[PDB]
Amino acid sequence: MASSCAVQVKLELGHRAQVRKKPTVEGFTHDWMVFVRGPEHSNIQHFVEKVVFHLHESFPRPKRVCKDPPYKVEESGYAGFILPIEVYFKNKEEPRKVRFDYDLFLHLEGHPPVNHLRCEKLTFNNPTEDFRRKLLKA
Amino acid sequence: GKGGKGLGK
Repeated sequence: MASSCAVQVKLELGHRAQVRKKPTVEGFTHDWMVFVRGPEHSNIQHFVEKVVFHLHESFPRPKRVCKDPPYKVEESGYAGFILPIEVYFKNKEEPRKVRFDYDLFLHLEGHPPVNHLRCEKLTFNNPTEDFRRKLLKA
Repeated sequence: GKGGKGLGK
C-alpha cells in the first residue's frame, strides 16, 4: 500500500518510598509503592494486557501480576533493587511485550523520601488495524 | 547477582 503508520504511546513508571516510624517484625524499615500508568489519567488498559513486576527473590511470590489497573505493587522492605517490569500488549503480533529494568531505589534514614517518575515512549511502526485501534484509544 | 539489595541511589 501507499500508506504507512507510526503510533506512539506514553507510559509513566514510578515509585514512592518512606522510612517507617517503626520497623516491621521482619526488620523492614521502608514502605514503598511502584507503578506503571498512562500520563494524565489516560487509560492504557485499552492496549495493555497485563503488567508483571518481578520483585527481588527475598519477597514471597516475587512475580506480581496486575491484569487490570491500577498496575502497582505496595510493599515493605529494607533495601532497594533493580525491578524488571514487563508490560504485555493486547495483540497477536510482535512485539507482544516490552521490558524495563526499573531502579527501585530507597533513600537512607534522615534523607528526603523518594518520589520518582520515569517517562517512557513506546513506538509501534505499522501495527495491525486492531492493535492500532487499541493504541489510539489511550 | 548476589547482594544486589542496597540503600541510596
